[PDB]
Amino acid sequence: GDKEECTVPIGWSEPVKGLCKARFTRYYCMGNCCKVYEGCYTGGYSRMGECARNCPG
Repeated sequence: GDKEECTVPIGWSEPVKGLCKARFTRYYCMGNCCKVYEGCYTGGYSRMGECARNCPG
């Protein structure tokens, strides 16, 4: 098979935590791979299948 790498350094553009009393589940893209986030984020894609239709991975 054929795929590409997913370079995600410390200097990448990441989302911010909400520091609230709740823990939702959101999804974001990091260069070429989708990645789940948990902790009052509420931004980004709602599911992995909303991320993966727009990003290449």
